[PDB]
Amino acid sequence: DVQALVIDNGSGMCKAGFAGDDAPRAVFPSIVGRPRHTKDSYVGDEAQSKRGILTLKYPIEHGIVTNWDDMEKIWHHTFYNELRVAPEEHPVLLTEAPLNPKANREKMTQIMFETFNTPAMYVAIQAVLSLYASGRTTGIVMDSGDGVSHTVPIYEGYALPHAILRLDLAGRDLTDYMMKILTERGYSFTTTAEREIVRDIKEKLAYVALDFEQEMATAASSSALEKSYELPDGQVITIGNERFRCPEALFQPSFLGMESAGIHETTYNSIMKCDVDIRKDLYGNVVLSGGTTMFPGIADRMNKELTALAPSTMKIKIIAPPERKYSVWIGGSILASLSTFQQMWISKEEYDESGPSIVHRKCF
Amino acid sequence: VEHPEFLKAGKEPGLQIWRVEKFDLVPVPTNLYGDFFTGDAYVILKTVQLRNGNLQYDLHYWLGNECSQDESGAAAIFTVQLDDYLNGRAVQHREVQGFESATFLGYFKSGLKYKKGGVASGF
Ligand SMILES: Nc1ncnc2c1ncn2[C@@H]1O[C@H](COP(=O)(O)OP(=O)(O)OP(=O)(O)O)[C@@H](O)[C@H]1O
Ligand SMILES: [Ca+2]
Ligand SMILES: [Ca+2]
Repeated sequence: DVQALVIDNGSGMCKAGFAGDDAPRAVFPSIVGRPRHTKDSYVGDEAQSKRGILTLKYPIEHGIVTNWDDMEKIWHHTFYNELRVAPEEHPVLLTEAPLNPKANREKMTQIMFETFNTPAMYVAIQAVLSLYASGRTTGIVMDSGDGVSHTVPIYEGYALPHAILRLDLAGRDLTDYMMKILTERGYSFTTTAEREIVRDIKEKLAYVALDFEQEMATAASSSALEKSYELPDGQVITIGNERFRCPEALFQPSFLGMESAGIHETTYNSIMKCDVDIRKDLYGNVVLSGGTTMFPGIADRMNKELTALAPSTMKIKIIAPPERKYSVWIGGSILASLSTFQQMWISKEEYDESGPSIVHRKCF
Repeated sequence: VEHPEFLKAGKEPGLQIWRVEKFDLVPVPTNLYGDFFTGDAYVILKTVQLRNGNLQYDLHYWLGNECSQDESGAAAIFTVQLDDYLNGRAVQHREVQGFESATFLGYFKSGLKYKKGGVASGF
C-alpha cells in the first residue's frame, strides 16, 4: 500500500495534499522569491511575507508554466517543506490547464522523473477532475481561478478540445478592478498589503447582482446595499455598489475594457461548438469551479443568463458546490485513491523506456 | 485498467451491479439486486444481446442522497473506466435517487427499493 500525493498547480495558489484526504493539507501562493539586490530562495507564504527584501516571481501564467526553474523550486518546496515527504517514495498526480502545450506536458513529466525521481506520476486536466468531484461524467465546467477562466465541455469522461474556450479575465483582474473603483470612492489601495485588503474585501463583501441595472438603481437611490469594512488599524470604510460592480466584470468584460464575451456567453459558445446530440446534457450540468466562482449570487445569475440564451425548452442546471475552491484537488484525491489508479500512472520503468513523450499516450 | 471485476464485466446478457466501497468497485450479492443504500453509490451495467452476437451496454451510476463525495466521484470515474474497458461501447447514465430514468427503474422487475444507511466514506 503506497501513498499517492496530489498537487494542483494554480496561477495564484498551489494546492497540495495526500490522495485519500478530503482536502489539501497545504494551500499557498504560487510564488518564488529571491534576494532582490544580493536561504537562497523562498516559496509560498514565507516568500510573500519577506517581499521587503525579495523580488517575487509567479511561474504560472494563465494556468501555463512559463518558468521551469521557478516551478521546480515550487515543487521542491511542496514536497520537502509543505507535505514533508521524500518524493522518490510517492506516486504523484499533477493537474494541468486545459489545452496545456504538448511541450509543457513532457517537461512536467521529465522534471518529476529525472529531477525528483518519483516512482510514478499522472497528469489530469483540472476541469475534468472538477467534474468528477461533482459525481458526473458529462457536463460543462466553468473554471475561473486567479489568472484565467475556462469553459470545458466534457462528454462521458473526456473533455472536447475543439469546444474549450478561454476568457482571459479572472480573480486577479477582479481584485485589480476593485482596487480602481474603490479609489473613485476616495480609497487608495496600492501597496501589496493594501491589495490584500482589497482582495479580502472582494472575497468578503462582493456579490453578483441578479439584475445589474436594477441593482445600480437601488444603490443610487438608497443606502440599503452599503456595507462596512474594518481595516487592519481601525479605520472603517463604506462600500457601496462596488460590491457587485466588481464581479459584474465577469459578465461584462467591457468593464475592464476587454472586447471578449462574458462568462455566460463563453459557456453558451462552448456548448454550441459541441454536437447537437450532447448539448442537452451540457446545459443540464454546468459545473462551476475555482475561487472566482465563489461570489454569492453567481449560480443564480449564470442560470438566468444561460436560460436567456438557450431555447426555453432546454433545462438549465447550474451546479455550485460549496467546496468549489478545491474541487479540482478533491477530484484528484479521489482519482488517485481508486483501486484502479495503480495501472493508469506512468511508472519510472515506462519513463526510462519511452521518455517524456509517454505522457501523450498515457494521460489524455 | 484491468480490475478483477472488469474481467467479469459485460461478458454476457444480463445485469451486474457493484457498490463503491472505499475507493473500490465491490460486487453486490445477486440476492440483493434492487436494494439500494441511500448513503451509497453504485455502478450498474445492463448487457443486452445484439443481432450480430455482440452485446449492447448501458452503464448507470446510481447516487444515493446521502452518499459521500468520494463515493459519487468514484462511481463516476469507475463508469468512465468500465466504458473504456468495453471499447467505448457503453452509454453512460447518471441516476440520482428519486430521479432515476424509466430505463433504469425498468431493470428491476419487482421495483427497486431504498434503505437508509451504507458503508462509511473512504476519506
Ligand atoms: N469567496 C471568494 N469570493 C471571490 N473570489 C474568491 C473567493 N475566495 C477566493 N477567491 C479568488 O479566487 C482566486 C484564486 O482561485 P483559484 O485557487 O481557483 O485559482 P488558481 O488555481 O490559483 O488560478 P488559475 O486556475 O487561474 O490557475 C483569487 O483571485 C481569489 O481572490
Ligand atoms: Ca486553478
Ligand atoms: Ca456511503
